[PDB]
Amino acid sequence: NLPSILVPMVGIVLPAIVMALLFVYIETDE
Amino acid sequence: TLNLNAPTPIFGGSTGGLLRKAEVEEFYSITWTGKSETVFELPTGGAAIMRAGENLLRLARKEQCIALGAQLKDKFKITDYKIYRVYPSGEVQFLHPKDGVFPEKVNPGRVAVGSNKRRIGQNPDPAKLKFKGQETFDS
Amino acid sequence: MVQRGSKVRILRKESYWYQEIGTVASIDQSGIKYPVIVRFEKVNYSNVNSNNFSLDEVVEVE
Amino acid sequence: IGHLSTPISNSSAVNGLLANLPAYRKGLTPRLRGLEIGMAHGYFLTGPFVELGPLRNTDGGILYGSLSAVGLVVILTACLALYGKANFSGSSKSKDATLWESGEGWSDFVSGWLIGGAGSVGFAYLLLQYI
Amino acid sequence: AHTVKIYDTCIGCTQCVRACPTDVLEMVPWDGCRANQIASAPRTEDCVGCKRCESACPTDFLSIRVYLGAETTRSMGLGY
Amino acid sequence: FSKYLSTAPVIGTLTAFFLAGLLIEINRFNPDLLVYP
Amino acid sequence: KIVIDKDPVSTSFDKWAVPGHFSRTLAKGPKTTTWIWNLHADVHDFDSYTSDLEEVSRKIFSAHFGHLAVVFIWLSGAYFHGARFSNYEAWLSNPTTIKPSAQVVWPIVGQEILNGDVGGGFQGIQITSGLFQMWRASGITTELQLYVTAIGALVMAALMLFAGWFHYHKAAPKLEWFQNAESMMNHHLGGLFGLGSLSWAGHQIHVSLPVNKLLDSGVSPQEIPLPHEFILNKDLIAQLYPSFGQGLTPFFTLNWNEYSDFLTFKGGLNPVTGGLWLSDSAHHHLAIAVLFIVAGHMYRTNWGIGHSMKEMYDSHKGPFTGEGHKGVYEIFTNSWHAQLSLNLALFGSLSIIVAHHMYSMPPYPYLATDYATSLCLFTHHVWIGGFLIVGAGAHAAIFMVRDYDPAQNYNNLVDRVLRHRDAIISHLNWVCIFLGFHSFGLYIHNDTMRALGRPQDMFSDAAIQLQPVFAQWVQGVNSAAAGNTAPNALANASYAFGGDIVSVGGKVAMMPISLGTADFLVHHIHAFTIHVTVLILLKGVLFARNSRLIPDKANLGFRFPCDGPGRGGTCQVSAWDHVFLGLFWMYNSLSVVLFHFSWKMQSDVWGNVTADGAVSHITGNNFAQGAITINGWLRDFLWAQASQVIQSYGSALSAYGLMFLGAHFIWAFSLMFLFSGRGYWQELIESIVWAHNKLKFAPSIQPRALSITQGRAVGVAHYLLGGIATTWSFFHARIISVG
Amino acid sequence: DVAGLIPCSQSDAFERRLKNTTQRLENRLKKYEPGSAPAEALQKQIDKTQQRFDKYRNSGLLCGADGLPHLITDGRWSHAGEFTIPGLLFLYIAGFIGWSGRSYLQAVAASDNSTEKEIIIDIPVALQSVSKGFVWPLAALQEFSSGKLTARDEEITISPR
Ligand code: CLA
Ligand code: CLA
Ligand code: CLA
Repeated sequence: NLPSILVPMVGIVLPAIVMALLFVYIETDE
Repeated sequence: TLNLNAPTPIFGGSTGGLLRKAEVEEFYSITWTGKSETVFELPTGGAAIMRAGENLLRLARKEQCIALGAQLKDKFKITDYKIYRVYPSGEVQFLHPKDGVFPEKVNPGRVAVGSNKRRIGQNPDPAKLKFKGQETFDS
Repeated sequence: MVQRGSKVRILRKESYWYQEIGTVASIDQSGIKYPVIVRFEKVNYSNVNSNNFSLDEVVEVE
Repeated sequence: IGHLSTPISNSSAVNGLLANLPAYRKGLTPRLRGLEIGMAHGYFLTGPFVELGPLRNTDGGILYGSLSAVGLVVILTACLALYGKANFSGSSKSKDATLWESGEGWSDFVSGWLIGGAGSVGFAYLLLQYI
Repeated sequence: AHTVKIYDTCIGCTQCVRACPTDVLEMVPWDGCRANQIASAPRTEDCVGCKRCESACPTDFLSIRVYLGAETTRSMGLGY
Repeated sequence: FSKYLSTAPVIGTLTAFFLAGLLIEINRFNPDLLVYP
Repeated sequence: KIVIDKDPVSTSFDKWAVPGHFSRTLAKGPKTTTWIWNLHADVHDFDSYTSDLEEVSRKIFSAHFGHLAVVFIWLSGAYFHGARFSNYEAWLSNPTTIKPSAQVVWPIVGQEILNGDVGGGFQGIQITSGLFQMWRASGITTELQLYVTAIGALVMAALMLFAGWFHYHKAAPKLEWFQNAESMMNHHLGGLFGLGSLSWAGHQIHVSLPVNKLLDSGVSPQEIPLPHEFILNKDLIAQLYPSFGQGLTPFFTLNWNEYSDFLTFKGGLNPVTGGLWLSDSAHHHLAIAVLFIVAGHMYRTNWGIGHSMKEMYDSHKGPFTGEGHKGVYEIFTNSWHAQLSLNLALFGSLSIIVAHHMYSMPPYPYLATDYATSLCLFTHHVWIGGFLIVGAGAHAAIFMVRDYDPAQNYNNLVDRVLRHRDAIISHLNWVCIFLGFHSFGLYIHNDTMRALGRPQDMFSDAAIQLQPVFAQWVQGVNSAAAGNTAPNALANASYAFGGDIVSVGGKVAMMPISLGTADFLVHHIHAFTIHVTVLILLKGVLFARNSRLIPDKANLGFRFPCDGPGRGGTCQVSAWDHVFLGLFWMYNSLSVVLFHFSWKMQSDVWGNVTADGAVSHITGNNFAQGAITINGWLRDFLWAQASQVIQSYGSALSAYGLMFLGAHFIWAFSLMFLFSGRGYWQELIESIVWAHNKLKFAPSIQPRALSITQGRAVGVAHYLLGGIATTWSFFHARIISVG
Repeated sequence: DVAGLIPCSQSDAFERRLKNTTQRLENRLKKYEPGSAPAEALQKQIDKTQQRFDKYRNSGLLCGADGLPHLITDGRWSHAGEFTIPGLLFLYIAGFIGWSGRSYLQAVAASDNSTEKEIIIDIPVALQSVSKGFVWPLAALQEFSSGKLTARDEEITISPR
């Protein structure tokens, strides 16, 4: 069932990855 | 020349002063000679005591070594103070008085950096420097 | 030429007193630029009443 | 000076816990001193989940409750490594070269934390659901 | 850092120089009369933008002007 | 003494007194002046 | 020693034409319109212009007499209106049904429905100030007695105002007289406080106790004898509590147990009237008399003996405190602002204790069951009590900028507080946030589990319980003290801790207020908002001189709007802005205390008791399972109990419904000033003073904007006026209807 | 008959207010003494509603289905007393407040120190200034035609551009 499996992926698990890699882009210096 | 270590005034206190920035970048110091044993409010809390001295105190920033001198000269009539900014972790020793004389007074040989030879309505318009790297307020 | 004790108008458009009446106080009769010391009836924001103007900046409503 | 002289600043009996915890300690390798942290924080984290949870009175409360405890630790070793990418850009060399000033062992701290952060977690689930 | 410009309407009153809390400004000899003085900003890297200076210029419209620019650790007044 | 009566707040209330004093007696006199009769 | 200057300033109406004659810059004339607001702020700011510590004190000693006058004028206004325009004489015949009414409205354009059918033979506004129960307690029976008090106050009103003239314009004292704090405490404890309660014991025994014991039997207001007749007639008084036949002779052989009849320790509620037994308050004020009189022979004067306070503070110093209280006596003789802050804190905090000790131990007959009044003296004195603490935080900060001296105060306690001021604030910062999460976040948890339909997951009594075990053990041990640890008390200190209920008429005087999970949940919100109001006010006092950010905040004054947009921005760095900020938090701190109190009483405590024996309360015990969520706080308290204030139209409550809208208006008006700034509203004058110059009539005083602080100060002054007068109108038109 | 309202001398709408005004107050007056002091405050009160309604029946008010007299400002002379005649009463007093300070601030600003004279309201000038404000519908007409009412736009201070 997509309603019982997708909403932790896109409510949590995909926000866990993008907000990681957003923060990872921020503090980077040359 | 800093003369570190010059004897600091007998203090013992102050949670509010010289934290971890001073051990990674750019702390400060101020030198003067106390002509009595009078007490003064620090920028941290208030007291130290002015020694005979050789009186040095590693303050936090530039603003605190300038505002101490404007508090020293009025209350205690001492215009001998000689601020610094430190060695290895800092940039330039002897930040004030930069000329040896006090730079509120005028003195031959100084440079007029940051003068615009106009009035401020006589500045160019920001409609006139569109996609041009010339600063609007700059000569 | 503008002498002391004259009523002016203001063409300094960057001022608060712009196009208002000022009764001048003095002229510095040496070469320092903007010499027209113009007292006003009205006071500005930061509480001054007089200001240096240019001789090219003052008029002779009289 | 910089600090203040109370009668209880820098007292011995609290410094004996301070300079002997497995983060300020002397000889431990950064693979290993992250284990003693991960063994520590993991064992209690399944405390709140199993007696304060959405289901508490089921088969079923310690089991599911303790999945979230290791389910929390995996968000922590993530947050440890994003601290590793952002504070240690190449582990830029600093004044002490601890585990904490200059990095040099951070993914050995991170991997050491996850061992007890799953190991101590289910050990309590052993000690709660059984025993 | 902030940009501090000094316009030619300065009357060498020295009020501005004595207002700066971080000693960013100084009076320098003027050549249009060789008797008066104009303010200068040789240390704009320490300007915090407090604007205490502009509050000291007596002239009807500032001879010294503070245009806020790039912020830095020094300009933000951080003791940390 | 009467120069104190000339100052701003005493005259900003005593003329506020009779002017509000005029509206209040005429309503007690002539109630409900809604339309011009 | 009493040393005086004789007439330093004479009686002239000539300085009345110059406003700002006290000052320097304002005794020259206005040039902008802010000079009016520059004037009217620093009028009673006495050390702003005066440098003379002796002369600045002589103004304060005079102005207090004038403030003593204006209360006496206001007191006579209560006492005068209590005779002519009140139903007081009718109310003493029947205290249960007729509502206390004064301030009768004139018969004009439509406010004559505010003189509603209140009772007796009377038409007026039903009042809730409790003067009727304060005059019934005082022994007043006729309405002549209320008249002669008013003139008797008005002559004291005039005598106080002349005394302020006599002691500044005629006989000005000196500073060495002012600084004698030890002789001042001797008298103020002795004369004012010792002979205060003794004289009120001298009133209450000979006057109040006979005519209030008779009205419990209730023979008649007319058939009670006049209060002077109980001193003349020896037989008439000794009919009841017959110790006056023994006279003062048991009092003078130390056989004091013969006065076990009027000077007692009954200790409950008088069950006919619901108030405290006035026998006890006679023994109270007698014990307060001897305790305060022996408190007043303690400090040193010109007779050698006594404790001297400069000797006591020295040698109160320990190893964690360095110099201890060295020089702290030298503060409180040298700074009025340091005195006003400490005098204000324990004056407002005192009044919150008055609000707490008056609803749980109702002192007055027929004040307890009259729910119109027993509420309104809680919430008034609470409201006064928070404003004085904010004033205590203000003048504490004013002491730091202008009066505090680091030369005298080396290594002592003001030095060691200022030298650790981050450890105070940052631990205070943590306990603020910890309290907000674990009190308010327990409501947001409770909001969601009711919204998600999971009442097994919320924090309630039938749920995860958060039991207040400390406030139930304290409520236990105080309710089981009459007989164990207070044996001579008949019943307990109050019926609020434990015991049976009491009824007067058909309404409950007092019953044990119970503390469950919903009472634990609200008491930590009080603990949260008080700690934040501390945190705003404490940071304003401590960082008043300097900080890390600005090292010379002491030079910029107490009340300066900002240091500009430097360092990222320094808007509201001053100590005055901290007092400005704490005012809303004190508005937030207290308004939830009232919302706790006024809802807990209506649902659990107040209500109508059957003649069978049980109590059906007003809002019906909803505080248990309704008060744990915000929606229950919104529906079942705010939405539901405001049903009578907006339905007030066409009734005698219709002035309250206008104010309940009228305070909603002003509160909205204050948002205009807090959310905006100066440099917008200044440039709208420039287009408008253009237009008034355009038609050749422009004012020579050129208009300017308000100052930023005055923009801030008018934004908070209309906020509180809009917010409290909403609560003032809500609390009135709720409890007048259902009580 | 201009916006769908009966002239409410004939209306059942305006009359269904009068009964439940007088029945509310008689039920407030029933339990009183006929010789009491509130009783004349409840007998004269209904009379105050009685003079009001018999002022409204005669004036030709347009009352709707509610019984409330509504106002019609398109101004016709058939409904001119509602707004227009209290409009001319407003404007004639408004210029008296308009010209008085206008004639004052011309008369004190043409003196030595008018900044004080905004604080002190000078009866030697203010009674002199309302004397100019009494001819205000005639004075301003010969002040605009003589041009000394307004000023040109280089006399009035101009914010920069
Ligand atoms: C929109 C995405 C989303 C989803 C799908 C959920 C889902 C859940 N939340 Mg919610 N939550 C969310 C966003 C989300 N949350 C946000 C944004 C907030 C902040 C407002 C919250 C605040 C919140 C609180 C306070 C709580 C929850 C709880 C829960 C759980 C209730 C049922 C349960 O515990 O079964 C019982 C089953 C278990 C406890 C075990 C299930 C599997 C766990 C989660 C993982 C096991 C480890 C796994 C192998 C690896 C980690 C997973 C991770 C990497 C994604 C459910 C899993 C409750 C809870 O039980 O927390 C765990 C709870 O107390 N949530
Ligand atoms: C010692 C504290 C104290 C207390 C609890 C009382 C209590 C009472 N007074 Mg009394 N009174 C007192 C001292 C006290 N008095 C003093 C010192 C004076 C002279 C100023 C008076 C003059 C006086 C008059 C004229 C009248 C009363 C009346 C009353 C009763 C009404 C309710 C009330 O006043 O609120 C309770 C007040 C408080 C809880 C605050 C107490 C304030 C004092 C200054 C505290 C002193 C500090 C103390 C040593 C430590 C306690 C700290 C804190 C817990 C309070 C009540 C029994 C009225 C009455 O007769 O009712 C029938 C009345 O008309 N009192
Ligand atoms: C209702 C509006 C509101 C709220 C929520 C806040 C909140 C706060 N104020 Mg503020 N304040 C307000 C209005 C408000 N204020 C107004 C109108 C003023 C103008 C007078 C101020 C002026 C003011 C001052 C002067 C101060 C505060 C301080 C505080 C903080 C206090 C400590 C605390 O409780 O932390 C805990 C936080 C809360 C209780 C907020 C609610 C959090 C919920 C319950 C939990 C979050 C749920 C979930 C996890 C959220 C994320 C979900 C998502 C990621 C999926 C807190 C953040 C003080 C401060 O900073 O002290 C340290 C302080 O000194 N405020």
